[PDB]
Amino acid sequence: AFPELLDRVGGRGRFQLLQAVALVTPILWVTTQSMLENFSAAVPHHRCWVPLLDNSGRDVLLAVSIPPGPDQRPHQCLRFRQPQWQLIADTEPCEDGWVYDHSTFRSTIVTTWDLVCDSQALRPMAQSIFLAGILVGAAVCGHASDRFGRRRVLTWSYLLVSVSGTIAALMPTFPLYCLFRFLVASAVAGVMMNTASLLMEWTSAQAGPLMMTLNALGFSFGQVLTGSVAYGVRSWRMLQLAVSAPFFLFFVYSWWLPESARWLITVGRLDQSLRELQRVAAVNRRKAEADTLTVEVLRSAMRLRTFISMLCWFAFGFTFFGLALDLQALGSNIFLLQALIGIVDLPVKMGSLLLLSRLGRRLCQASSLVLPGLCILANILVPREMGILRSSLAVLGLGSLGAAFTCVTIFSSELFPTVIRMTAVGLGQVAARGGAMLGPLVRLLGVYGSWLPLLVYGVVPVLSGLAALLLP
Ligand SMILES: O=c1[nH]c(=O)c2[nH]c(=O)[nH]c2[nH]1
Repeated sequence: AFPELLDRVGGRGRFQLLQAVALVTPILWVTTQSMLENFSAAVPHHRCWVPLLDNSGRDVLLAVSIPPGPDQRPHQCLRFRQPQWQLIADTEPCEDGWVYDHSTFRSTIVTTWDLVCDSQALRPMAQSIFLAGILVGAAVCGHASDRFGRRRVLTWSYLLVSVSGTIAALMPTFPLYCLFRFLVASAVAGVMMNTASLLMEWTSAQAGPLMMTLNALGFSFGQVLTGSVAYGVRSWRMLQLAVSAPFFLFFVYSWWLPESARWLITVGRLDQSLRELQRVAAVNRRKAEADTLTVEVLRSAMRLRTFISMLCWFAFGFTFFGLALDLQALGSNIFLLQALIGIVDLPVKMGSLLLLSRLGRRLCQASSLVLPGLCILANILVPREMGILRSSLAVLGLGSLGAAFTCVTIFSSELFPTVIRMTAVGLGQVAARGGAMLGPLVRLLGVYGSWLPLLVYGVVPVLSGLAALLLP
């Protein structure tokens, strides 16, 4: 009977726009704190420290000091014991530390804590820890919004994000940085889930398309904001502080947003719900039917397809979050990538959905997975002679892959008895945030050929899309 009360008090109107913008704005920085593991932990070119060079023909000393490496570059993990002046066998690893290339990045975490050479596996583990934090935070926060309300949890998660992000930029050792990033990720997941729920509840029966489109648009613009901010600040200690500073002001101004009315009814807090409904009525300027709200009215108010959807969600999350955090090795000009993903995401998603919806829902679902799979797979075949083709295909593939997040949510998830769609979207998202755990760990397979990670990241979505055609 709550929709009757909502229609009595409003619907569309003015408040549902102000609240919408005030909740969409943090999504950009939420995206920023997730893809920030791309300009902070960036690996520049590194070499062994030499006593002859860098104080106690420069090319001649470079040749006589470091043995040549395989990839037409000086070796990054070995050094001559003595200057081999025979050059106009016995090699030994560094102890004096490495020297880095300070031309684009002033200081990275790899620069700070020397996560190179033997200690290489640690870098693709920070993102796995972050995704574990997101998964745990999303799992725990589910049974947290039924006892503590829904508006309070949002404010406390904003404060937690701000405090943990600020503190993490002041740690002197790696494990504490990983722990604070874990906390940041959990709080961010809580923020995202609560924002989605609060957007869903307060609006009318038209909640489906508009708000779920606005959330995706917020993520897409958050990508561009990440790119811009990264272009702005270059140091890594000054990047985390600059990114996490706004969240305190967000916690400050989110202290006045009306709490969800539907939840207050189910718990018996009738007086607060009545006051909240009256204030939204005053804001919406529909102070005509609010008289009928006289408390007594509210007192009286008080298996194949699941497998396929789970597989699609797992493939999307796995490949996307295992391939969207390594744009450094995918091309060049890292600031133009990660800032062209959303610009190639929104138009492609509107156009592809518009052109494909008419042909069929299953056709659109399958076509949104095999196409990016081949798009990614064709990247390894083309040579490095042309870089524009080396970069365009991957960008297009990632943009099309991002369209699956919308295609398998709004047009899909109806593959069920059709009672209500919120019983399956959460279960599908369980895999997504569980599969991205098993993501960047694939990049640990850089040894034993470098084409294997890309081959896997291309094969998995292709197989998922091909199997999606086997619904009957
Ligand atoms: O691969 C993803 N996993 C998620 O858990 C998630 N959440 C979100 O908003 N976008 C995505 N993408």
